[PDB]
Amino acid sequence: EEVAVLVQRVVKDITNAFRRNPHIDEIGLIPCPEARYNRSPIVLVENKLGVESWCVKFLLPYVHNKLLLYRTRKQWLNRDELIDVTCTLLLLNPDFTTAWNVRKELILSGTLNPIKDLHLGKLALTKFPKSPETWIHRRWVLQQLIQETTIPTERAQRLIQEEMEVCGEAAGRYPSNYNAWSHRIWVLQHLAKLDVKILLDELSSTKHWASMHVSDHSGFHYRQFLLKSLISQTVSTEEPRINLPHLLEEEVEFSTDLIDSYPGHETLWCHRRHIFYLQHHL
Amino acid sequence: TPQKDVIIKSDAPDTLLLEKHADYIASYGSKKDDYEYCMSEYLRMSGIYWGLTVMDLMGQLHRMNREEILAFIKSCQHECGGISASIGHDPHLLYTLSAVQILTLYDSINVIDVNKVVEYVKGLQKEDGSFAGDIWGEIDTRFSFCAVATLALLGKLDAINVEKAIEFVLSCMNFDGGFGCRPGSESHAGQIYCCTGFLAITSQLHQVNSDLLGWWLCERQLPSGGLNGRPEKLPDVCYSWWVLASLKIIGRLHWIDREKLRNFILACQDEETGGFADRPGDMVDPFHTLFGIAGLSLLGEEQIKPVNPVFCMPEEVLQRVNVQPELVS
Amino acid sequence: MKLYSLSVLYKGEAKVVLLKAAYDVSSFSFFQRSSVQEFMTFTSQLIVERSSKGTRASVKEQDYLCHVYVRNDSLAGVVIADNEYPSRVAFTLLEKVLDEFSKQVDRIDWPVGSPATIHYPALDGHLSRYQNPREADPMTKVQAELDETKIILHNTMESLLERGEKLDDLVSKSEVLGTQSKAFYKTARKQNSCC
Ligand SMILES: *C/C=C(\C)CC/C=C(\C)CC/C=C(\C)CCC=C(C)C
Ligand SMILES: *C/C=C(\C)CC/C=C(\C)CCC=C(C)C
Repeated sequence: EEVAVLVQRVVKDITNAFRRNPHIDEIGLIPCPEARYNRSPIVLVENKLGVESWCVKFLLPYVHNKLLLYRTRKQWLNRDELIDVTCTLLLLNPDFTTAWNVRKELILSGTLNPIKDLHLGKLALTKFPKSPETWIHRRWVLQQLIQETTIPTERAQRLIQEEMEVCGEAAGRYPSNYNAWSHRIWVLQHLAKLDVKILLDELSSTKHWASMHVSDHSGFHYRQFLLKSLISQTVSTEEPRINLPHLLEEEVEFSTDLIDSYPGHETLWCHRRHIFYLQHHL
Repeated sequence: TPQKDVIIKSDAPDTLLLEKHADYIASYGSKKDDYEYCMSEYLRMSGIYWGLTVMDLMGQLHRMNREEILAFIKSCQHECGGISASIGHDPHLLYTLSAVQILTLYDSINVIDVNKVVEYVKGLQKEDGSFAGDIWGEIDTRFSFCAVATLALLGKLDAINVEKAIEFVLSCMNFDGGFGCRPGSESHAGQIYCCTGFLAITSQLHQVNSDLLGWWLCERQLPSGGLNGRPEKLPDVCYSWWVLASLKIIGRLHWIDREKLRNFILACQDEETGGFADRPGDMVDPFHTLFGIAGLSLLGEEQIKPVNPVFCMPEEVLQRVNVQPELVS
Repeated sequence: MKLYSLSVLYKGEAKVVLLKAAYDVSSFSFFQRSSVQEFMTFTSQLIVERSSKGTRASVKEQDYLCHVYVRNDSLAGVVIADNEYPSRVAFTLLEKVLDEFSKQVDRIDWPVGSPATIHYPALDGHLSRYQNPREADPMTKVQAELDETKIILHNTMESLLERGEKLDDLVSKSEVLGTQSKAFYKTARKQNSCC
């Protein structure tokens, strides 16, 4: 029908939307029953990218089927075309593993720049902040940025801090976002190598976040992880030794100060309960 | 403020609608919706498995097109031996397990190159005994389970480094007794199912503190009767499988509150359409429909076939293949 | 710990009147903020339409918690928060506003009030301050005679409606909700995650 050209126009509208505006915060769905005359469903307001709902029922299966044809070698696509379709495909359904795998091959072949995928996933995590495959792909991309060939490099800390931001924002959009906090932990293990400095900075900054999300056991587990990792590293940067029993008593105080303020939340109960385990085993 | 939990209404279902559930799964996908198909095709193979198993548990597997599915599965096998979620998609250990599970239900594992499947799974194990989802190296305890679950149904458990595989899973056990996706992860009822299922297959349940872990699992039950996966999470019917199956494996199922949980599961039915939602009054789907039925079967629902807590399949099916792991007495 | 809505109404004999409201739809997705704000307006009015004079109640929904205070002089005040936010601090905020509301606005402007006619710019000031209860004023005079624990609780907002009263017929019929907001409720596309 006319859908063949109405949709193929959109995949360029989205691609051109990124060239026009590099600083796009989030993507979103705009409630729209039917198409507006000669108006693209791709609406760019401020730093926000909107997609009118009427086109989604047409846009997705077009791009979806196009990638599968490429994967099965039923239809050839330019590497520029391949990037464009996978991009619009993953903004609609980031759980589509194969599309991510295709981009992996592009990155590994040298066609695609790894940073472009980080920013892509970052946008996808605004509409789908809990999408498992997105976090999975992120780990592969990050792992490729270390295999390029002690405190990690300056560029590494730039990436790590970037991971702390997206894991935090994704934790704010969905309550008890397991996959988000699990990724944040994974970063500190492989990207930061349990750096004593970063562990402390993470412990300090997230203390306020925990007070504003008391029912988020995933966030409080991150607290437990930070503390548990500090014990492993300590067996200036030598002060956490005397501070180790002090941080644990500060944490149990901070938790008690929340249970007395906000009773009922079993997370706070479970958190303190877990902190007790740390103090008893030293 | 009250605890975060659902409130079961009086007009909510309290009777097992076994027939309407069979009709729901049977008429699923009948509507020509291209959008919904594409959206969920990335896990379609697992979707088939959920659909067929819940029908077999109700003894209505015959209502499903055996031949059409068996063709689909044979098309989803690749050169590397792995099975993808659907035709065209990339192979993955998840849908490799789902495919084998389906072929086992239909007693036709020969439709697929069994030897290649074993090779694919074996080539996913790392040096530390962990398992990856595919060739891209994503590590998860789910994959450790999917590996041995696939091989056990093929009678090829000794193909992989069993001793080293067990070594890794035990390194994912947290102090609370639970398991995560990776070492140092937050305990998750779903991840616990995989690990307890793993250790059941590899015969290492003696490495599990049944009292401690069973305690953690029983803490998932809320005043409504429903179960969740983690502390302060809304009750979910799918977790009435992940939690119960773990309990049955470690031998602590009797600790749970039978009737209250049963009334929760039944309350998540749809009197009009059929199938189970995650909570009473929500949209239903084949996923929650299976684990709702499977949960009731574990609780002792006599209208439903006894389900194996490890492989999530009818016991009679796993009796034929001589694969029934010894559980904790 | 979040505050979504904070409005002051007047329960008349014929209809319920919106006088002044404050919103904070920043936590929501951008292109849905317009619709969400309208629902919180539609909700707050519907609560008062089912609330008797001189009673306190807390209507609970999934991941959302509404707190209503309808005084004896039919001056209603509704605050909408999440499940984390304590009800005691919610009713405390409702009381300190309704008292300072009669101080600045006369009682004769209540039955014919309007968001453009009523002069009360102290709502956004309080809504943003009472976000974190550990930063709010410690009014012990209010909380002393506040809670008799007679706060009626509701599992859903269906408990307020009649026996055969469908909520869907209250959404698509409302003149408060926009045409895209009515669709937003029907085309809610019920949540999917954990599949
Ligand atoms: C909300 C629940 C989710 C997202 C899934 C929780 C379950 C998990 C994490 C375990 C996954 C288990 C797998 C993939 C094994 C295959 C499943 C069965 C054999 C039932
Ligand atoms: C979690 C998402 C679900 C359950 C939707 C996808 C379901 C399928 C795919 C199952 C369809 C196949 C049959 C009913 C045989």
